[PDB]
Amino acid sequence: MVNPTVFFDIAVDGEPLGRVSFELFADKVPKTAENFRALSTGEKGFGYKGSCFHRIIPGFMCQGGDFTRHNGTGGKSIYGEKFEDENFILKHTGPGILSMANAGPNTNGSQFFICTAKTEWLDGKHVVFGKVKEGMNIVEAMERFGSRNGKTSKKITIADCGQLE
Amino acid sequence: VHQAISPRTLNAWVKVVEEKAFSPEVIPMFSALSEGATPQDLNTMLNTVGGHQAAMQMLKETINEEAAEWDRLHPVHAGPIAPGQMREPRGSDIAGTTSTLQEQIGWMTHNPPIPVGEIYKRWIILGLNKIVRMYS
Repeated sequence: MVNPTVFFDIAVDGEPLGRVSFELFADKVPKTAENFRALSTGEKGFGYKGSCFHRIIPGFMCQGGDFTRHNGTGGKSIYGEKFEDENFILKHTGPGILSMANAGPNTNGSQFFICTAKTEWLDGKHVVFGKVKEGMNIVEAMERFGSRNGKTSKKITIADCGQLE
Repeated sequence: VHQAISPRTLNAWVKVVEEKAFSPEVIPMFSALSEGATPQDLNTMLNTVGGHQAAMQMLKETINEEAAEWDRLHPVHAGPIAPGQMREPRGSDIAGTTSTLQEQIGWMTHNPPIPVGEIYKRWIILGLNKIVRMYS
């Protein structure tokens, strides 16, 4: 097991929607993958359990991880400060890509997005660090609650999360 | 429509700067001449002024201070930019350093607008006031 596997159990206004699993590419982006793993297990005492996808644009992506402000201006890594973009080796090739949402170069915190399309124009601006393994149809369901500007029609939360195995 | 500032308006500006030693009149004159200007046009107006380096530096410093101050009151939202929508303007983008003409019009045409041209123009006017204060 070099590359860890994590899961989100997604709920819509409180009702269980489904499970999304991701492979984290620790073998290419260890530091970014570890940030995301530990934020998913809750092992540092904070992280994703209970947070929401604040920004969903159908046909583009679903953004989350702002567990401090819930709006896109928050978030926090496990390194005690925003962290460097580790590399841009992996590309944004299609639906299912897991990449870091950032506010400019080397501003990694805890925010992330799941691509629901090919978004090649993001390559070299966001660190791709994983990909959906199970539940892309749960991601496609999450898209139905988004809009052009990202506002959601219902509250899309990560009801639980953790690492598998 | 992108209609650059006219050469007529530039030489009038130059003429004003030339003819005054940065007297109070250069201010209403600047606002009368920069009506609806994009940041790009504003800088063109400003860079045609040559040979008044100390005053220009005072003006540069004021813009730079104001761009930083804009950044600090406008925290960026994280995430990737989706096709068609625009990025959130920075201080340097307001001053046209980090931004294209297309993007500038983009922001100014938007509804609701972010009037980058008028914002930058307020900062220039603040620089110009410091200049007329020093030189009278």
